[PDB]
Amino acid sequence: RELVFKEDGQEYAQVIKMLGNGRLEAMCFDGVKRLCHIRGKLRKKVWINTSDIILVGLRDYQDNKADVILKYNADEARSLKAYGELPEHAKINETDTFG
RNA sequence: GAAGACGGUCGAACUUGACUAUCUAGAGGAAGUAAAAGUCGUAACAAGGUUUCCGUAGGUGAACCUGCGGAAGGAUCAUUA
Repeated sequence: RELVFKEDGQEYAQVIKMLGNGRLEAMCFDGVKRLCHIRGKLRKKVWINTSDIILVGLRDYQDNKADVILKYNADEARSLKAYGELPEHAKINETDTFG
């Protein structure tokens, strides 16, 4: 509904391996692998898929854990990409809902 | 009557070896437990769709199946001269 951007302690990541036990692996836009955690509103109200644009929170004393906040589906994700936040090597690969 | 010496006894300890109680690393690999969403299939609970279970043996990705002998914790307390 609204375009909210990243802040201090938050960034964007791409889901690489979709696991169980309410956690997943996401590749952050800084160049490090992290074990993210599914938020309490993100278990069943929304469904997180692979290769999607998500909001990932930083951890200030350990640097191998994270947690996920939001999810951008198609148009706000491509509008955020048009603004410029990521290295251009990463590929969207047309992330949206299929038919 | 001192130092010293042979022999005997008690005897700490040393060197060559074995046994030995506990702790700390260890490639390799099989296990158990706690995690809201991974994959395959549906074994069990209603006759769960092949009734379940026990002992033994073989089989197969996985739950699992089959042969032999028992149990009712069975869906039968009973089927007529």
